[PDB]
Amino acid sequence: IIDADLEAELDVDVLAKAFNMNRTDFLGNVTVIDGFASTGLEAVLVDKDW
Amino acid sequence: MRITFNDVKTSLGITESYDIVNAIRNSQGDNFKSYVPLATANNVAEVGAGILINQTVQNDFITSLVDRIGLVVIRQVSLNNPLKKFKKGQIPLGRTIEEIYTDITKEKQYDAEEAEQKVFEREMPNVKTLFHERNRQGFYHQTIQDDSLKTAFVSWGNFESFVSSIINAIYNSAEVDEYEYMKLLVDNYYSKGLFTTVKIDEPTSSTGALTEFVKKMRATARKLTLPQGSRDWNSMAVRTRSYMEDLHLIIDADLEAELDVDVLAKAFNMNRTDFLGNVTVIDGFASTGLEAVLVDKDWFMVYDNLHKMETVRNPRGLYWNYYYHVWQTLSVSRFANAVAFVSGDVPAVTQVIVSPNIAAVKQGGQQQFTAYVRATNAKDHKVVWSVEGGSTGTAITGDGLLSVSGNEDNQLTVKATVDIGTEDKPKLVVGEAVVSIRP
Repeated sequence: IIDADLEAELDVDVLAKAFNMNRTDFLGNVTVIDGFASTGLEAVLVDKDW
Repeated sequence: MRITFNDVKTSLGITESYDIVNAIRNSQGDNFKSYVPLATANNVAEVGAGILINQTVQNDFITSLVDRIGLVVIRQVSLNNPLKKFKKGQIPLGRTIEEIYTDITKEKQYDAEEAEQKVFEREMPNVKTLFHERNRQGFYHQTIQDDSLKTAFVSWGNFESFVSSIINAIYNSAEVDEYEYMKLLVDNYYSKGLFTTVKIDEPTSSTGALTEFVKKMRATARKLTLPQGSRDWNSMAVRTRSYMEDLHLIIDADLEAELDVDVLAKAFNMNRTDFLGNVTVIDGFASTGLEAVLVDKDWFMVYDNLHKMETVRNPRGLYWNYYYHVWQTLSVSRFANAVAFVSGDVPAVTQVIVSPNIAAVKQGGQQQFTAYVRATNAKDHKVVWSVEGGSTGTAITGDGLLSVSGNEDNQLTVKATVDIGTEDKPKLVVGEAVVSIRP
C-alpha cells in the first residue's frame, strides 16, 4: 500500500521498478491509495490475512 | 475542343542538386561505381521520377505506330479522424440532450432511541443536470459530368472506380472537417478555462523537465484511476471515477517523440496503455500553453443528427450535382475527469465552483453552499461570500449559509470570491449561483 505521488515518483527516477511494471513477483500486489494520515508513514507492506 | 500542349520537357519543375547521369558516367572509384555495370541507367534515370505531362511515344520497331496506355490505376487512399471512437449514437428527433448525475450521501450512526421521533424525516438527494444542443450544420457540393468524362476512359470499371473515388474524396473531406471541429472543442474548453490546470516547466528546456512532466502525468493518471474517486478533476465537483482503459491522452507528435526517447521510463510501456492510457497523437494544439490534455472517454458528448446525400441533374449541362449534408451536435461533459498540463505562466487560482449552482428556497428557509477552489499552487486561498438580492433581511454568513427574509420577490445571485492579486492591483475570481424564491 503506497501513495500515488510517491509511486509515480519512484516509477521513473529508479529503473528497477520501471522494469517490473504491472506484475507481482517484484514487490507484491501494488495497491495505490490517496495518501495516509500519519506524519511519518510512507509505505505499508502487509499480508492478505492481515 | 482540342486542348493540346507544346514545348514540354521531362523536367518541367525540377530543382536539381546534381546530374546523376553525369556522376555515373564520370566515375573511377566513387560511390556510383555500383551503377556502372547497369546496361540501361540513363533511360531509367530520365523518367524514373514520373512524367507530369505526357506525350505520344512512337514504337521502337515500327515508328509509324504509337505506344498505348496499358494500365490505369486510381488511388483509393482513405483517411479517417482518430477521435471517431469518441462519437455516440444518432438523434433522429429532438435537439436537446439532458445529462443527469446523482451524487453520494453521508453516513449516520445507528441510534435506536434517537430513531423514535424522526422515522419520517427527509434527506434530499443530490442531483446535477447538464444540457447540450445541436450546433453544427454543413454540406459538401461536387459535380460530375458523365458524358464529358466518358471519353477519358475505355472501361466501365474504370469509370465506376473514378466516380467512387470522387465520392470517397467527399467522405474524406467530411472526416477532416469533423476532426477539426473535435479539436476546436478542446481548444474552446481550455479557452473558457474549465480544465484542471497542472503547471509544468517547459519540457524542451532541459532533460529534467521532460522526466518531471512524465512523472507528473503518471501521478495524475494514477489518481484519476483510483477506484474510490475524487472531486478534484471535474468542473462539477462531484465524486466520479475513471478507468485506465477509458483514459486517453492527447499529445503533440514532436513532444511525444521527444519523451519517447529522452526518458527511459517511457521507453517501456510505449504500447501497453497501462502507463498513461491510450495515447492519441494530434498535429498540435492552438493555445499557447497547452502541452498535453488527458480526458476520460465519456468527456466527449458528440452526437450526429443528420447524415444524408442528395443528387440533382442538369439536363442542359449533362451533369450531376451531389450534396452531402452533415448535421451534428458537439459538446463536452463537465462530469468527466479532464486535466490539462500547461507550461506557461498560469494564475494561482483557475476557477471557483459552488456545489449547488441552482437553488429554489422559500421565504423563511436557509441554504448551504460549498466552494471549491481550483488552485494551481500548494498554498490555499480564502473565499468571501456575498449576495446580490437587494431586499433587507437576506444575508449570507462567512461559512456559506444563506438566510432569506420573509418579504421579497426577486431572483438572488450568490457570489464566492477569491483574491489572487497583490495590494492595490487586485485580481479576483468569482463563482456564481442562482436562487429562486417560493412564497
